[PDB]
Amino acid sequence: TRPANHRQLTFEEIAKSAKITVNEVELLVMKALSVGLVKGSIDEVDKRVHMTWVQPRVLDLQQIKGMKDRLEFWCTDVKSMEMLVEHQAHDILT
Amino acid sequence: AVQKVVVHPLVLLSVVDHFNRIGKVGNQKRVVGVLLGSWQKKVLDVSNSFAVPFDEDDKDDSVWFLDHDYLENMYGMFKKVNARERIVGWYHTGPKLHKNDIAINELMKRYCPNSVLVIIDVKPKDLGLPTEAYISVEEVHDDGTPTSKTFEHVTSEIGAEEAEEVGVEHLLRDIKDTTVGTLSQRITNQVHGLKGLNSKLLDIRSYLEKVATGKLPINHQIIYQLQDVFNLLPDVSLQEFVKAFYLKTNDQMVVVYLASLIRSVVALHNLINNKIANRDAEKKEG
Amino acid sequence: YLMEGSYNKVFLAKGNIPAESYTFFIDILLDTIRDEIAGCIEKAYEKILFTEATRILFFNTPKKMTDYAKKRGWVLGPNNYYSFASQQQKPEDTTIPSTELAKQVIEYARQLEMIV
Amino acid sequence: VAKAIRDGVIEASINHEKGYVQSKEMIDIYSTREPQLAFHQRISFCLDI
Repeated sequence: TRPANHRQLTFEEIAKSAKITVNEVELLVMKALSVGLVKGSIDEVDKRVHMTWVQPRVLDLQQIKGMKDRLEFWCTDVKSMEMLVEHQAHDILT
Repeated sequence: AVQKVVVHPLVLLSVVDHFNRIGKVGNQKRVVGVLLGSWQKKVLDVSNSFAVPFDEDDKDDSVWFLDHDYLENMYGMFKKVNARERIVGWYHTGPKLHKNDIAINELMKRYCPNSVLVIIDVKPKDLGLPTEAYISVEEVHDDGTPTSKTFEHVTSEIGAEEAEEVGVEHLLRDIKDTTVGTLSQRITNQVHGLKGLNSKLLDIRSYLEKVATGKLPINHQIIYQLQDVFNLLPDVSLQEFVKAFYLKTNDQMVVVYLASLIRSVVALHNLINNKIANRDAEKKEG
Repeated sequence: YLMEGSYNKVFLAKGNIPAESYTFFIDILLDTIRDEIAGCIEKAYEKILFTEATRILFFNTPKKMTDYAKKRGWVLGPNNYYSFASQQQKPEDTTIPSTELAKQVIEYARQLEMIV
Repeated sequence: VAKAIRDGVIEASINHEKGYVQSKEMIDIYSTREPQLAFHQRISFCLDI
């Protein structure tokens, strides 16, 4: 659910979502790290979890348009840098 | 199984002139031939090749004709002149792979259990390599079939031998690199990389456009790989990354500073030497 | 006196002129100086008492302090004022160099390998 | 002191209610961009000569 930016989440959020108290949540994430479902690292003194990689999943046809738009405004940066580098260093060889 | 394949220019020239001499007769679309080469470790080398009579109908993709006796006797005939070569696979000059490729590969897998398919483009228009290398394999998934035959790509490159190198050097009189230095290190590496990356992104754009409006055969492995791609982009706004970047750049510039200083000193020395040596030449004429 | 920050002498001498009236220009200088002192106080302070502004700026209690604060908005009352400063805009971004430094390196390469 | 602070001469702050001036300490100039410029200038000079 959370975006790639600001993926850090707290213990109390897990406690409320999973309907358990705090003292077990570590073990839960431990299990989630053991079987390789999710990859990350966990802190204890500050009650924070740093989540990094989660398994992919299937999704409908109205969600891939987001990836299409992301490619849309991704290709333009490459094109712009191409043009800038080509024009700036022209006389180095015609 | 196979890691890299190396292709000599001889087979490229043979492909080109075979295509020319067989397409001049009539309007054929695809031609087929068999390659010869060698193995060492996991690296494959291709040396030479010869053609073979092949026929295919555009009406249906399930009818085609090859010659067995021709291939057998021609291999036997090339055996008597050089015994080091051996059958390794085949090539077809189609712009893109066809449906019948699996059937032909199965047909001539008899002569080589590790046949490798090679596609050569006869009229390239870009800077990419003209050759593509594929190998058969059996793939397994959840439902539909326990195994299915599928091609997988293998890295290819163009090699050269000493005699071949001197021949191609004699043939390429007109075109030769201007300078070797930062020029060839920059344009031949960076701008071409931008070109290729943009082309790849455009192709994947096209495929994604084909979905959710048109045909729509939603495939899931492509989606998984797209998620993996879009998840692996690094973040360059982090403070520690910026600090490390600045530290390394500042560390690197001092060396260029020093080298420029040395060059200036050497230039001054050369100027002094020339002026002193040349001022003592006018009085000798009297 | 005006070139540096010393301002008390300016208003002290403004009531002491041996030449003539000169009142057509001292008022303009007073307005400009009061405006720039207001501008300066806005920086480097997060807390100040209300009467301290009346002491620093020579209008004592003419009701002009509240209208003057209407001119220079300020934030809070309770005999206090507050200001906020960021100044982190220039740091924490390496994208802004990414182009000008590329241009600089391209220039080095261009003037390093051309035959003159 | 205020006039000096405003033009960027120093980076300190003063408390009118208390009286003392609390200087701001921030040092790590090698991570700053400026050495790059301080080298760019001399590099360009040595390339011109």
